[PDB]
Amino acid sequence: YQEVKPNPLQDANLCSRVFFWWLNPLFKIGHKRRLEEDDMYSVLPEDRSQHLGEELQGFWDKEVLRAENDAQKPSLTRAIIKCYWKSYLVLGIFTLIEESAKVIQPIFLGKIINYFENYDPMDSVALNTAYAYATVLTFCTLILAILHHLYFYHVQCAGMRLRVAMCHMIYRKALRLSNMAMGKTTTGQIVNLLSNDVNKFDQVTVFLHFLWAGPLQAIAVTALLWMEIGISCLAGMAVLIILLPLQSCFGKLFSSLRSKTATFTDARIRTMNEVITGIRIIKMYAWEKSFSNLITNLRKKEISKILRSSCLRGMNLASFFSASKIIVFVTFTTYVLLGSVITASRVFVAVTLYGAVRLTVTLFFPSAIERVSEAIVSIRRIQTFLLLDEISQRNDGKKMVHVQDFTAFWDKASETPTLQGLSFTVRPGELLAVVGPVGAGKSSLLSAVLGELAPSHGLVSVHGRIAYVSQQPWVFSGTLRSNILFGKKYEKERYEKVIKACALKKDLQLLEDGDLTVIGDRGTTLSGGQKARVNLARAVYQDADIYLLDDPLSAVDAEVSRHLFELCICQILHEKITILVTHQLQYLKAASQILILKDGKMVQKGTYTEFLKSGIDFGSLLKKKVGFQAYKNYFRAGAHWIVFIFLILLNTAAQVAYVLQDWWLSYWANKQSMLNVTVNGGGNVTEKLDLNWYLGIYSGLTVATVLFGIARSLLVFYVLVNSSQTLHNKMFESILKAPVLFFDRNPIGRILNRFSKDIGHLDDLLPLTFLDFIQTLLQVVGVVSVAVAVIPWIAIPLVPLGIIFIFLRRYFLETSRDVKRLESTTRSPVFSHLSSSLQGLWTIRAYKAEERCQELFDAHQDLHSEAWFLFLTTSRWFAVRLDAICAMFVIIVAFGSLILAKTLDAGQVGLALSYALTLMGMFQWCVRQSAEVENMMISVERVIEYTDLEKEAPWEYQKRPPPAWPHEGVIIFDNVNFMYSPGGPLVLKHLTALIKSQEKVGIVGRTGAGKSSLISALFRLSEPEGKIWIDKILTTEIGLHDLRKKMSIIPQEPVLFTGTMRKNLDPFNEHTDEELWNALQEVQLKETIEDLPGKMDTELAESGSNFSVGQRQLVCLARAILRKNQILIIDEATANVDPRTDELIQKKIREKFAHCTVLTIAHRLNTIIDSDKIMVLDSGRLKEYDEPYVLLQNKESLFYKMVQQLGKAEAAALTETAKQVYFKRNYPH
Ligand SMILES: CC1=C(CC(=O)O)c2cc(F)ccc2/C1=C\c1ccc([S@@](C)=O)cc1
Repeated sequence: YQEVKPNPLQDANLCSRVFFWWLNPLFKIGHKRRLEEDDMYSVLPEDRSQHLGEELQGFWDKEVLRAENDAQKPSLTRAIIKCYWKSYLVLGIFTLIEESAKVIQPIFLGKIINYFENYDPMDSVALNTAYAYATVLTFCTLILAILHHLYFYHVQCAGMRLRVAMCHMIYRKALRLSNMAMGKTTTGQIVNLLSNDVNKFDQVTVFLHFLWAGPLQAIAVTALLWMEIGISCLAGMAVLIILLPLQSCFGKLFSSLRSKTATFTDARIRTMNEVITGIRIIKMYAWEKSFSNLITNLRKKEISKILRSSCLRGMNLASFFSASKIIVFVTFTTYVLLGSVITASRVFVAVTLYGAVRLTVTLFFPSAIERVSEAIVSIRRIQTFLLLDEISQRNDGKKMVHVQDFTAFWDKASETPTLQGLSFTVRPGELLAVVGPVGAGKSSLLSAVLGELAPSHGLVSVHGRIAYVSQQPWVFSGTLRSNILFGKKYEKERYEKVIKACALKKDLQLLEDGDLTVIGDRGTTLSGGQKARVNLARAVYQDADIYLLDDPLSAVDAEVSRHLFELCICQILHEKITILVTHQLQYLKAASQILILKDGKMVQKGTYTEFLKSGIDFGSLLKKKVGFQAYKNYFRAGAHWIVFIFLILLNTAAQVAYVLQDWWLSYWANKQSMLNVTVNGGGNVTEKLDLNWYLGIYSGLTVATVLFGIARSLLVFYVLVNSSQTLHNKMFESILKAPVLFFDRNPIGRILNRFSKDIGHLDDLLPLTFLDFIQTLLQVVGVVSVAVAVIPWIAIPLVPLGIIFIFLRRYFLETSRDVKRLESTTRSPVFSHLSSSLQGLWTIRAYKAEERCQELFDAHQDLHSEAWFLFLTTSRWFAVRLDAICAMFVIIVAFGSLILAKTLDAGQVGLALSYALTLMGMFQWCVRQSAEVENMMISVERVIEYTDLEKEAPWEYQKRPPPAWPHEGVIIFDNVNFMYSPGGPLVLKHLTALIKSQEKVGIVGRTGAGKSSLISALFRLSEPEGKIWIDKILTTEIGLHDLRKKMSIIPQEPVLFTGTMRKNLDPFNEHTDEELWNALQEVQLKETIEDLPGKMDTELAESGSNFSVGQRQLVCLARAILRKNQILIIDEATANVDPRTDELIQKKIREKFAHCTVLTIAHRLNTIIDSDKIMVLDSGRLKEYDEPYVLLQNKESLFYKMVQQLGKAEAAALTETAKQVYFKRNYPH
């Protein structure tokens, strides 16, 4: 724990805490360089982990008394409520002064609105009394703008505290476990409910306080608007009592979808895994045509079901913007029809109020109804999880282990105990050998000695420290030295002695950094034997009194195991209590005592000498930023630019019809009080405005908004869902015809991440974010336009703010990237701290180390908590500097309009002031959407980068051979060379061979000599060098499928694909069922398939797991027989094959392929000596090419040495059958 740079919040006043002035050095540092983990600030030292964990644990433990004294029901929510209710109302007085300054504001606006109607003479007194009204209006909006971010931050800070308090108490509980219950459950859920049950706490507390502040406004504004003109206020409210349950009937219908189409988007990704894991095998089968139709058919229902909710979800965003002119149209058409007058002093006072009461329950109060059950469903689960059960508390100087009549049960449901009357006593210096069959109860006996097994009968006594090693090598994250120490002090001499006695010198010499290299989970880098070795070394390093070994020597070979035994067990622990368990009887001669277990009963206990005189046999008992190019490419991939121009025109004439909609309200108000009032003084006229002319125009103009909203929110979605439909087809038909070399570079994990993650982000998340930005940007351009097209004196003092705003954005959006990247880096150093501890906790509590289990977890919690405050206080710095340019524009539009009194007639005064009052609140939401768009735009690169992959050659080229090809198969190799990569190491070096008609020529060589490369060049897997001539026709002039369909191959690893056997044997349905049945009877697999009810349509599992390797080899042989090709190739098909089915396959290929040219490559020499000629390949070069018998006469040959290497009798039988077939072929008479 280093004294890093603390937070300056403690040395700051209230002004710098509100304005976030203490973030200047951090921004200055992040602007000039890159921020790292060593540049973060510390959290408040008041409650890091312990003051938040123990305070919550105390109340929960005290609640147990109030639950046991009555014994009715346990409650966990009560402990949470009685803990934070002490300070919850101190923050509830801030929601009463701030949320109430939005109702008095229209009251003050109306007092200035109705002032210009009496300024005929000089009335400075009336201006003197209005100066206060024009000052309170601009003074009230200051608190409403600069006193909201602090409250938001103070509310958001309460969530992370509860999250940390819940995450701290969930780990200390899993140290008093109930293993039988742990065995009943699965460890895949305890670590799982840690990334989803803590994120909801940071959101519910934000809108939870609006519950009692919501309906209050719906009464206050209701009364203030009923005190208006009259009872005509009910028609406008009648709409927003049915508009609320109207959007809830759409969600229920949407819930039927987006859950039904998951049987088409989760069925192709899994199938792609089967076809992409073996492209090396599927490429040379000419089966891409039979498999492309499967994915094409599946890609015929996803988009068709997506565009049945793409409209239902797009019509919802077109109503939220159009509902601002329906509540205003109805309330006036029922007020003008009753008979009254129209003045500008009773219009904007209610129009502005028509939004504050609207955006309170429509968007601000669904969350306090929907985000409550999600934050209460986890509480009724965590409580039950933490209240499962607990364990029973348990604890002459002579160190000894005494066991007398021990009898215990693993589970109470078992009728037969695993241990039946075990009685044995060991002493310091004796070696107790534990041997027995698999499952006799040795490991359970060691666990009982450790005390992990609950004793039902008998008593055990242990005196001293116990060092136990499990059968499965357990290891935690850390270096080798830290793993061996396990909290102990580092002693150079002792460490060297343990390393020498346990033989880690070769392992440290082979590894680069020695014992200082960090090891991940499970120790994947080191082999299991090395893990067992380092575990034994750590166990013996503890210098304990009792040692229990659970098979630590079986994970290595004989020599090293004897080494470790004779140098550690016989020498180091010759004075300690050792109870070792081994299955090898070679180490029982050095053991002082041998105890045998069988079915839980103690057979015999004694030394190795007593077992010898008894005549008992041990063997018998053991046998059973984004550039414009990407945007242009995404815009041009949807359709022609004409639809984009039409959409721009539609948007222009859907935005121009929104500002002009209120122009009629001003034209009607500036005509009623113009000359129609002069009836008593100023004139005498009884005429009035024509009701059948203004109302009709208003109705014809207000219908030009809903009709221009459905045809404006149903084209962008279609374009964006059609572009993704054509960008995927040009990315899938160019990944199956790729070279094999490309697949060997990228792994399977990095090649499957471009078809599941960034394949659906451009369908739902991209359009919903892109449409919400283009409809918000046109909404802010109409607010500055109405303030300049009225008073042409505001455009001059407007360029400094515009210049400041552009420089402020690219001063903040160049540093928040590092803050968000560092948080995600140290986001989860928890999951790999418990997943590797809950699987091997059987020894974490047998060392009395519970003290060093919480301090390590708290260290990883602080590292993550010190990175969340930095991100939470960062967003509150740009939002306090963006509200300072919006709280200045309102003052310069009021004071500049008040000085021009004798220029207007309150019309422009009302218009320009009713539009610049709602700017604060909508100018900050547009910036977050643009940032999200810019952040989600770097994701779409791989879908467009994989669209220009090179190809080798078309499947067919030209001038297919006449229907007489192929023939007997005279193969002529004329200086052919093969290379897996262009310019890489050459594999074949001038191979020249002549294969005659109907001859059996086989390939033999060591591993890596080039056996597979020969068949790879023969099947034209890669373009080879030279001239390879088959059937007197060059293979380069013939297409790939025309060559691959006329040749059959039996690979080394028989890979079978899922589906029916009909498609596996004949995917093109070119053969009849009778031929398939005849082939299956000839391969002798007809009886093994008749027992299944789906003989012709068995649903075969992945990779042929339902059948053995021999059955798969027979299936491939039947496939090659059904192919009826004149060229057969076998490469290591009989290496892992039992001798019976091996000789069966040999007889089958000798009977059916007698007139066919076969290429037999096998590792066993018994399946090659019966061939006509053999090819011994060495380092890619051929050495001898002749019959097997004439080669054996030369003792200096290589194949003779390989034959003699298998033994004397084997080589004798081999040369005997070789001479036999030689005399049979070359001398028939
Ligand atoms: C600050 C704020 C938040 C916090 C958040 O982002 O979670 C928010 C959350 C929502 F679900 C919806 C809206 C808002 C919002 C301000 C705001 C709301 C509406 C408008 S109107 C123009 O649609 C303008 C601004």
